[PDB]
Amino acid sequence: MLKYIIPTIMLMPLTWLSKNNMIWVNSTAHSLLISFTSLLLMNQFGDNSLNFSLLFFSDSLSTPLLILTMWLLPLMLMASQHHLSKENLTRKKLFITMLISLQLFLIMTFTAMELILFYILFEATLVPTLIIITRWGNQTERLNAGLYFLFYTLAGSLPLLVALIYIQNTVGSLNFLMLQYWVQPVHNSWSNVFMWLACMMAFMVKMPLYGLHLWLPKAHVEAPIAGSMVLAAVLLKLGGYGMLRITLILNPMTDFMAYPFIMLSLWGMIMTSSICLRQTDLKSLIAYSSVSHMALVIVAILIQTPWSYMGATALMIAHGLTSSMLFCLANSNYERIHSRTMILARGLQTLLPLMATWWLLASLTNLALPPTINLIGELFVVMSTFSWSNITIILMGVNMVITALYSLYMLIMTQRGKYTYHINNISPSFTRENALMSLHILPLLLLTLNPKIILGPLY
Amino acid sequence: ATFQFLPDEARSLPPPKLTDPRLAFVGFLGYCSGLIDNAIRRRPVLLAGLHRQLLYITSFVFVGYYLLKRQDYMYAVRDHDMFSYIKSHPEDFPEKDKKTYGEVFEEFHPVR
Amino acid sequence: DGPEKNYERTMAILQIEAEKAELRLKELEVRRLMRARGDGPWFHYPTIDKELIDHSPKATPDN
Amino acid sequence: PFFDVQKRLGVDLDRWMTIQSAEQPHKIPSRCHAFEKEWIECAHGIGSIRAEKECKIEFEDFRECLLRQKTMKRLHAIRRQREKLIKEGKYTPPP
Amino acid sequence: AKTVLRQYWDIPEGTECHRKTYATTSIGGAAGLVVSAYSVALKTPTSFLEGVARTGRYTFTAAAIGAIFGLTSCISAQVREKPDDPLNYLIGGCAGGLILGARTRSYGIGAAACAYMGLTAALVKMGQLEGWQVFAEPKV
Amino acid sequence: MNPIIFIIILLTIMLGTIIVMISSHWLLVWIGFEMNMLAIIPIMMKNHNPRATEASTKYFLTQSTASMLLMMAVIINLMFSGQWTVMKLFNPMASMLMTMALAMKLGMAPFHFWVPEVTQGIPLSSGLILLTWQKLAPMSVLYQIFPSINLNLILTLSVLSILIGGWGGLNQTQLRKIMAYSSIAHMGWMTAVLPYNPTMTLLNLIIYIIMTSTMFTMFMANSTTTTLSLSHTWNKTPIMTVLILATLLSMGGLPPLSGFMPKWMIIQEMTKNNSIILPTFMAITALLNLYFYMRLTYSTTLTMFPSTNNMKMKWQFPLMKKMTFLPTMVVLSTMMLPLTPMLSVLE
Amino acid sequence: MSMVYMNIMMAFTVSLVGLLMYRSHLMSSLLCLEGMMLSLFVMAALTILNSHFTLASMMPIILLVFAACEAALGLSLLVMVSNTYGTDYVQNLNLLQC
Amino acid sequence: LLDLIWLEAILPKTISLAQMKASTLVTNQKGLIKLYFLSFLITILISMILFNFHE
Ligand SMILES: CCCCCCCCCCCCO[C@@H]1O[C@H](CO)[C@@H](O[C@H]2O[C@H](CO)[C@@H](O)[C@H](O)[C@H]2O)[C@H](O)[C@H]1O
Ligand SMILES: CCCCCCCCCCCCO[C@@H]1O[C@H](CO)[C@@H](O[C@H]2O[C@H](CO)[C@@H](O)[C@H](O)[C@H]2O)[C@H](O)[C@H]1O
Ligand SMILES: CCCCCCCCCCCCO[C@@H]1O[C@H](CO)[C@@H](O[C@H]2O[C@H](CO)[C@@H](O)[C@H](O)[C@H]2O)[C@H](O)[C@H]1O
Ligand SMILES: CCCCCCCCCCCCO[C@@H]1O[C@H](CO)[C@@H](O[C@H]2O[C@H](CO)[C@@H](O)[C@H](O)[C@H]2O)[C@H](O)[C@H]1O
Ligand SMILES: CCCCCCCCCCCCO[C@@H]1O[C@H](CO)[C@@H](O[C@H]2O[C@H](CO)[C@@H](O)[C@H](O)[C@H]2O)[C@H](O)[C@H]1O
Ligand SMILES: CCCCCCCCCCCCO[C@@H]1O[C@H](CO)[C@@H](O[C@H]2O[C@H](CO)[C@@H](O)[C@H](O)[C@H]2O)[C@H](O)[C@H]1O
Ligand SMILES: N=C(N)NC(=N)NCCc1ccc(I)c(Cl)c1
Repeated sequence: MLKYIIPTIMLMPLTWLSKNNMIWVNSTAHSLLISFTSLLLMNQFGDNSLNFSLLFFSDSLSTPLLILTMWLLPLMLMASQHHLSKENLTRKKLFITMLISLQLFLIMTFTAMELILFYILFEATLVPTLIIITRWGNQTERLNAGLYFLFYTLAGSLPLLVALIYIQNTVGSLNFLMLQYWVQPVHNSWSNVFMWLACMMAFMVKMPLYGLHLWLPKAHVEAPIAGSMVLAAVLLKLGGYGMLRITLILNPMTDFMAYPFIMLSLWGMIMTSSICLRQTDLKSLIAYSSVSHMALVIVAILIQTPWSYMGATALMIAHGLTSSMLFCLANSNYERIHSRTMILARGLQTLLPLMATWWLLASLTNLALPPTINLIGELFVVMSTFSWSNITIILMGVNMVITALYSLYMLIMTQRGKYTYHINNISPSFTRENALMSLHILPLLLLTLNPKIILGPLY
Repeated sequence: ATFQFLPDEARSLPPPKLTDPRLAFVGFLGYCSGLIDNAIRRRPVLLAGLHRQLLYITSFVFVGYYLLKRQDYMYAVRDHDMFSYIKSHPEDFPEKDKKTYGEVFEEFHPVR
Repeated sequence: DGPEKNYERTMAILQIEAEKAELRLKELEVRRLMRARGDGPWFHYPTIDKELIDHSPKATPDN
Repeated sequence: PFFDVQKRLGVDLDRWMTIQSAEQPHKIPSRCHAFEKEWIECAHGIGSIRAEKECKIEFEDFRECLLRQKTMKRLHAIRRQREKLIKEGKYTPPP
Repeated sequence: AKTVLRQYWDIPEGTECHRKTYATTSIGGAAGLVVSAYSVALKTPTSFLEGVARTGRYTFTAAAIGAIFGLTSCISAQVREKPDDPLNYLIGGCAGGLILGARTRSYGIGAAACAYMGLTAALVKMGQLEGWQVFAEPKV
Repeated sequence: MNPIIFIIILLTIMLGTIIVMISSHWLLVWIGFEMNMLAIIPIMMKNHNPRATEASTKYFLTQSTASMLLMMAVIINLMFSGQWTVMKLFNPMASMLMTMALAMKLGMAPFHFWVPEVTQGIPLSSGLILLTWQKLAPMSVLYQIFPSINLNLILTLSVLSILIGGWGGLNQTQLRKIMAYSSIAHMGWMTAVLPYNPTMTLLNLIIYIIMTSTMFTMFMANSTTTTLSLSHTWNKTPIMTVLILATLLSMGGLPPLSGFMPKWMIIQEMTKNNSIILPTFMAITALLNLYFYMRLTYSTTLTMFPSTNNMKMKWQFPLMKKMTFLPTMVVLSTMMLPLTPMLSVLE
Repeated sequence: MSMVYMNIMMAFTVSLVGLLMYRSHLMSSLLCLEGMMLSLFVMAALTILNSHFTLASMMPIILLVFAACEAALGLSLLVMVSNTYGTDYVQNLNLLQC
Repeated sequence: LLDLIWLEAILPKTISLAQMKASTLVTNQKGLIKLYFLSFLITILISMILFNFHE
């Protein structure tokens, strides 16, 4: 992984030693080059994972998550450089440094062999993310959003640290390859119930699980666009990636410990989908849409079937591009009208025709139109939960109806109807904004031609 | 020994390489200290006082090398003590009789 | 990398990690015995040094 | 000592007064010299965890010399019995 | 505290209710006395009688919680015929929370106390069942 | 104070500590504490004002009481073992008295009330000594007598300190009181692990001292003693605001910063001993510290508080305070986690 | 233990309680601190003399000397407190409340 | 009802309230030498009578 870690680190001197007016050009060009080389991780084998060294490994789960992570950095830079234009030079370079450092922590997090190394980088991501929200958010509520984000995470993560250290004492290793062979079954006792909770709750909060999700709508409504993109696209998936790995050592106790969380997720996805129908803030609507989508991922991980694990992987990747695209779409309106209220600016299709097309394509992926990888992921989870229990189809089917209604309600409210008369500063879509939207949707749809690369190890 | 940083018996161990990655990191920390020294005193961060920046790296590396020597020696002593104790008390560390998975019974827990 | 390189590189990684895991379990067992019995180098708490004792004849005989 | 500078330099800053069986002016012995010597030699070098068990006999004797709790208790027992007999006329002390 | 805790944990659960309720009342009362002592020491009462009143109010409140937890948790185990059940302690802990919602008269405090004293009581029973150590003896 | 006298008084503070650390005789340990307390008082008094006089008096009463209790423990130990060697004590009542005395000297809860008040009433440089160098001698005695300390007593002191330190810091706007309550909380971690692995006590002490020295030095650099005064740093020395942010996050125990290492290692040692509830309770309670550290980052670095007009006059002058070792300490305070295995040098 | 030790330890306890239970005068509390020293001196001297620990015979002197130096520092703080407020009342030393 | 009220109330809002109240109890001290040293007496007494730390 040194061929990715080191060039990522080099982006920092690159940004700091650039000419004043070339910080965005240089950082964007070379982060795109790093993303190109990330495709070399597709050397996956049917039986063995790609095991580089004693520290780092990559398998079919972490590979698509790595490529998404390295793809997002250039997109984030493009998305940020307009609202940061008036910032002074040193504070721009600091902002870019936080983005680079987040990428560095993330690629190491998704490839760490040892669970305690994973924990430390898993936790290091809080610092740049918190700094980005509270320093470069626009509103007073960003300070409170930072605190909710910080302490929800640490409330669950500190128990995880104790559980992991306890496991290493008992088993002798936290190396994931070792744990695949030395894993022992988990017996019923109150000790193991709390071991199970300590091992899972930190990941549930990050997904987020319904009931522990209140931090998320705060964090998005307050974060700057780049903070929203990485928060939605990648940082939520730390929780999903965490469970997909740690559930290896929690069987067979997951048979019954999953029940409370499957119920919260199955009911939660309907509650949070219904909430989207009455949201007045466009960014808050997109944030609540993430909670509903990640509820499926939690259910998929908890029922532990080959089909559910494949659907969970595809869903995490697909939601990453869709949700980040939706935040970018909402931000482009915000840069003109400087408000997140959905009903403020309407009929925008009349004024911005091509942008309305990006809105349509993002909506259709959000509601999982076949054969998008959004639909592939959701369908695989639906297929596997039906085998878990036939009645889940009622809840899963109802959530599909609600998802269409709010996905198209958002499209109809902002794009259709009559334009607002007094909003006369809707300038034409910039080339930068159009390129930003295409760099989301084009790879998303191209993946429909070869879905296997985003289906994970169980493929 | 007694109140000795590196006892004479530590000289039987291979010294840390001068290209040790941990020693490189220690040198890097010294370089970062040199830059912060420039920054807090509002000097040109990268260019000011290269003589001062050189000594920051050298001082960190010099101390870091001896700290790394003591670190490796202590871990060598931990292993030495452990193995000698395992030998002294063979009754407490018997060789476990190993069975193959064909003989060992493991309950099966279906996921259905 | 061909599969053979990755496959045998994996075995080298597993050998090191399994060897470390065994030593971690052994160390915890050795520490438990040393602390309980006090017969090892670790948990060796000081006692008065017997070279401090004066053995020369004293002012009176009964000592 | 936390930092055993004294032993590193071979210089005696305060060890000379730590125990009563050490060298004293004009070879004046402490009252419990032999008991402290025995306990110190029993426990030397084996560590305090082992010594607390293996040298309990020497330490109990040394403690008895130090505070004489068992001796005073025995004397109290014999005296109390003597008062009873004096209070009952069954004992007349000799001259 | 050792001996009182030894009387309580010697009686089998779900039986000898009056002895369990006495043990918790003494435990609760002692906690109330300790709180009163520090309260009176650090926040000087305006008078001798105010300080005595505060000591009684706190001590009685703490003894009230201790009594209700012991009785309710022992009554539940007896009635349900489940001695080694953390649920009985969860029930008794919430009862104590209600009392603390009554002495302070605050439905909010009572609801919060019942959840947190209820959860804490259940964890204590689990710890006794499984040998959880709070102040673990050094071993390695 | 005459500069030569200041140096000699400072050297005597250090000598008193060193005597405690090299002594093998309880009497010499007691002398080291007495010498150290004699020399510290003048530096608390050096700015001549009623607050400094009150702080020195409260300090004198606390420390002199603790030293009498220590002497009592030594003498009981003498009667029940007939020797003075610095090591395990041979009487449980002597052990309790010495443990309580060292707790009073360290300002551990419930003997903590003097720390916030004394620290508030003395200059920053004097508070730096009080909260760093002055912890060395009492900790070095606990390091040696721990085989005989009562486990329930020491862990009760640790738990109370973490709770009182965390709660007490939530209500503070004075920087000197924040550091004081932070010190009380950190002493709790040091002593909680002492019964299990004293090496982790040393590791937490060393990292605590480095981080605490960094904060005090940065406060001295700008002559800031209140939260609002610190909130003007962004408009005078922006680099300082960033260094404070990193140090505060490190003091909050956030990975991948240095201050995570002591909490990480202490949790490991406790779990190896099947202590699970206490480490978890400790780690969650330490989030109270993280909260009032974060509050300071908000008003110092992550937002820009209002300024004054006279601040412009300060733009025309450079920092002239020594800030000795600040560049080195800030790097250690934040960037040491990759070198964690180096702790074995403390064995 | 011996009968004398009962009262010497009682004297130390009495002075410790006196020290921890303040009234108004700081001087009254400083006297209790010296009381604890005097009881420590007697207890140490008795133990050392009875056991014939010859080299330890100097220890009570060192205790006396160092504790008198401590008391001199304590008195100097008392007069500075008295110069500020006109009395040595502890209730005046409450500025650091806030 | 759920997201803006009860899910807030039952965790972050109640936890924050308890910490704030505890902080005021700890820090609302009179700054009096007499009161602090009196609490020392109670601590030492309780340490022996109630918890037997002296054994
Ligand atoms: C013995 C160990 C010493 C190790 C030292 C290794 C590095 C030494 C670097 C010395 C050169 C520093 O260069 C000095 O700082 C910057 C970066 O180049 C230059 O100016 C800078 O302006 C802007 C950024 O602000 C950029 O276009 C670019 O970074 C550079 O041109 C200064 O005009 C130059 O004087
Ligand atoms: C969002 C919140 C999620 C909350 C999830 C709650 C899950 C609850 C899981 C209950 C199962 C716990 O584990 C269960 O505990 C009981 C004790 O009561 C243990 O019981 C054990 O001790 C009892 C003694 O009373 C013995 O009779 C029994 O033989 C033994 O198994 C069982 O070994 C174990 O099966
Ligand atoms: C800040 C100031 C710091 C100043 C530090 C000065 C350190 C001075 C160390 C003095 C002790 C020197 O070393 C010690 O001295 C005394 C006398 O010389 C010697 O002692 C000698 O006199 C008496 C006579 O019975 C006994 O101690 C011993 O029999 C004899 O050797 C010690 O055997 C020696 O180990
Ligand atoms: C929000 C949560 C806050 C933190 C909650 C922490 C809960 C921690 C669990 C409580 C500690 C366990 O509780 C303790 O366990 C041990 C088990 O060896 C019990 O041990 C008991 O076993 C035997 C028989 O069973 C008894 O006769 C004896 O009295 C006692 O030794 C203790 O009686 C009990 O007090
Ligand atoms: C489920 C596991 C995780 C649970 C984590 C719970 C711990 C607390 C997390 C949030 C802490 C944030 O810290 C603090 O919280 C409270 C509300 O909670 C915020 O306060 C907010 O609610 C209060 C009361 O409604 C208002 O008075 C205040 O105006 C408002 O800002 C503070 O502005 C914030 O500084
Ligand atoms: C799962 C365990 C997690 C443990 C995490 C611990 C987190 C502790 C966070 C800090 C607690 C104190 O944080 C503090 O909370 C209170 C109320 O909640 C806030 O106080 C605010 O809301 C309250 C409630 O209406 C008002 O009375 C107050 O006037 C207002 O300022 C403070 O502005 C905030 O600073
Ligand atoms: N007291 C403890 N619980 N821990 C402890 N110090 N164990 C002694 C074991 C040990 C561990 C690391 C090294 I390096 C060395 Cl040489 C020895």
